[PDB]
Amino acid sequence: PETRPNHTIYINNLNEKIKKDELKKSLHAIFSRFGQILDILVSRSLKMRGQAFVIFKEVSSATNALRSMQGFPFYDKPMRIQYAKTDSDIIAKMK
RNA sequence: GGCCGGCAUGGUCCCAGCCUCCUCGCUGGCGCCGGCUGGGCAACACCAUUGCACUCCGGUGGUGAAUGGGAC
Ligand SMILES: [Mg+2]
Repeated sequence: PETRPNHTIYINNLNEKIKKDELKKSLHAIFSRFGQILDILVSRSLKMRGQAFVIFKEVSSATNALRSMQGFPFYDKPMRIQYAKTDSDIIAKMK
């Protein structure tokens, strides 16, 4: 069962060999155009490696971002995107 | 990274080179053999991982390393 639209896009199948700092930057480099970005969260832990949460300020941005970049080659691997299953705290602390 | 034993080995500097998970270099180290033992995944490598978070957090490996020339 797919997910409902969200301010945060969840991406996976990301090249795990990239360090956290560089990955956040490289990601912001290709997604900042779809709209303001509140934050990007990356973890290289066993459970969270290869994944990232790009938190957009406006749902439309995430939505665009989702349709446009789906499957985009990044660090030699086809990005896989979805909407986050739930709101990120940064969002809750507001709407 | 640290430690011990055995054997071998004239000396002190100089230049160049090379070595390394553990005070990366010129007031580290760069004969041979055997064994004892600590830290840490930070980097690098390999294994495993396709994983939905907002709590930092998988594992194993490396020193089982590296030479020549010159001056007294
Ligand atoms: Mg690791």
